[PDB]
Amino acid sequence: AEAKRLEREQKLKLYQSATQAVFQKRQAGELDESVLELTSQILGANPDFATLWNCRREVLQHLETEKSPEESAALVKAELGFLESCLRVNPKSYGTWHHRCWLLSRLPEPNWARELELCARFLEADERNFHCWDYRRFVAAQAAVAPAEELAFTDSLITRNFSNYSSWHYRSCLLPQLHPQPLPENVLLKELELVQNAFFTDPNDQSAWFYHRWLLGAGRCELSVEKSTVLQSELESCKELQELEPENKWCLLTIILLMRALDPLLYEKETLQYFSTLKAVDPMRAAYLDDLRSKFLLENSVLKMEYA
Amino acid sequence: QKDVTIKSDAPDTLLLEKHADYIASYGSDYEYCMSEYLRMSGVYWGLTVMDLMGQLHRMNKEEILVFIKSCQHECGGVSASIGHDPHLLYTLSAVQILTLYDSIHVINVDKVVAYVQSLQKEDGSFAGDIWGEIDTRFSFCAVATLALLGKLDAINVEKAIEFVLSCMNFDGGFGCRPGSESHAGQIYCCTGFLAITSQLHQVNSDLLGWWLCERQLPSGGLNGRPEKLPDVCYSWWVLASLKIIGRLHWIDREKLRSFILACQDEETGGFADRPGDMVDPFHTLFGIAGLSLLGEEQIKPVSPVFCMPEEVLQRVNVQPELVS
Ligand SMILES: O=C(N[C@H](Cc1ccc(O)cc1)C(=O)N[C@@H](Cc1ccccc1)C(=O)N[C@@H](Cc1ccc(O)cc1)C(=O)O)OCc1ccccc1
Ligand SMILES: [Zn+2]
Repeated sequence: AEAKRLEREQKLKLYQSATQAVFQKRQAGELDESVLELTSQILGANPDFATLWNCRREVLQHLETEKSPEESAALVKAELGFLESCLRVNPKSYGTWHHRCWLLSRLPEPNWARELELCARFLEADERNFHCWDYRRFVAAQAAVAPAEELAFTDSLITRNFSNYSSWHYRSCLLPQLHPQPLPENVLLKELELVQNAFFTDPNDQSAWFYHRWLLGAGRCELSVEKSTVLQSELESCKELQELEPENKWCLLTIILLMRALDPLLYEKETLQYFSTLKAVDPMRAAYLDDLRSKFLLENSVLKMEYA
Repeated sequence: QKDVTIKSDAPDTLLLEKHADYIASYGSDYEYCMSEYLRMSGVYWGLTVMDLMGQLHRMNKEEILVFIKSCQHECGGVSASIGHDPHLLYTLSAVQILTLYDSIHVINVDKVVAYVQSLQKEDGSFAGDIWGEIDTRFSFCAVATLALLGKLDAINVEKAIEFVLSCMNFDGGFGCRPGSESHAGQIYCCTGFLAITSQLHQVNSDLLGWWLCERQLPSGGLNGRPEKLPDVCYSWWVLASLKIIGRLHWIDREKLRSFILACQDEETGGFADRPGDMVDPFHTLFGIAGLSLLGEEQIKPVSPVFCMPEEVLQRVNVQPELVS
């Protein structure tokens, strides 16, 4: 333990001494290579130290006007490497990712296809890394990638693994872009089929249940006979799944929302039954469920006063 | 599925006096100096939690005020520490502290305002500093700073609202930027922003409240998004978010309280991340703030918007109407 203490006490002396020298160098106005090596040392272990990323940027900006095209091109490739080594160690620092956009945003021809491949690498390591997905969205835009490949990219990632909340969210933003209206039914139906598949494959998979609730709201009876049969078919599949997972709260809730989506008043008795079974399985959500049930019983009272 | 398991001999009692002493003594270590890059906010967290416990006098006002004036730069923004660079985050923290102390003219208020104004973009967003990072975190830092100062009118508020709303997602939550996935820390920033700008009627509270309350794991702790482990930080953000939107009761208050108390270190004091992990002033503030919002009578009432004593906000006449 004393060697671990003493080394970290020195890593201090070294983090502290390097930090000190960087700031000394900064008032002085020595915007040079010295600073890049010192910050290279500090930023590797603490990339949340934001001021130092700023120094690096300042040095690099100064040397775009003391070095040649070639010398400056070498500096950025060196910066790219540095960045990638910083990300392997902390793939979740805001400053590292923003420095990478900063750098790439000011290059002449940047290799965006390289950068999209980097995101695919980082996303197989951590499919939930929101910083990586945000960076991927930046690279896609900077490089005028079309919503269809990004949507094709999302097809892959769901089937491959079960860390899909981030992928289903991306789908939720991409589909509106394929059909830009201030969802079409054919599309809704196709997406409804992807999602049930996902949650019968793995019923404990909460992300698909959440995406599915969105799909249910996304545009009564103006229920076509197709949609009406698809929803009815979804309802029985969840009952089947309820017999298999009596503890599964997500399919129970979904059953309630399906019946709402079909016919509030006709399925009123079973909705009430379903709320009680559900509150018995998910007691922590007791209050939410009572409030949902009250909201629906109000809607059911409004629908009945529209009578004759 | 992923959850912490609380031990039977984790604390179930509130150790106020241990926490005050922990905060009163914090700063007299290793990760203390490793965290100089967020010193200003670190000071905010300690000061704020001490004041929530009525123990503010035990901190060094005079010293802290000098530190602050020396952290304001010529652009008018404020840095995290001396010699570090200005940023919206530390500008917020400095103004929150100056407001705790009724001492805002310690800094140049007009310069701060201009600084905050300078960082707004065409589409209504805010950059964190001159290097251009856009994040709804900074939309909150700007309007939070400006409202504690009475200068919300200084920025294009309509465009700011429009940007924040473009970050609203299919699940009723918010992320960093348009297209960004929903996350509890971003939900807190955006709902706090909409509270300040009077736009809570634009939130789908039942849909967002559902997403939020599904954060609570069987341990009683809350996570920041699906599949993640619960902790005290996410516990504050979610709860505070729920309270802003009128839905704090959608959570099991008893189970959450007990989670938070299990995060106390009964020997050293302070609060930790999750039970028996190592304590810090960040989770100490958010543990105490979280317990106050749940209704702990030993702790002053805490604003879920500014994460400051209500009584502080009452003095300066800034109290956003919340949903319900
Ligand atoms: O950056 C943050 N939040 C903190 C740290 C912080 C807070 C205030 C500051 O002035 C400076 C740093 C944070 O933990 N961020 C989060 C995410 C987030 C996103 C949006 C909104 C809130 C949180 C984060 O990335 N945390 C990381 C690591 C981390 C953990 C603790 C910490 O203090 C800083 C970073 C993790 O959870 O692993 O957002 C600013 C903010 C939040 C709430 C109120 C005002 C301002
Ligand atoms: Zn945390």
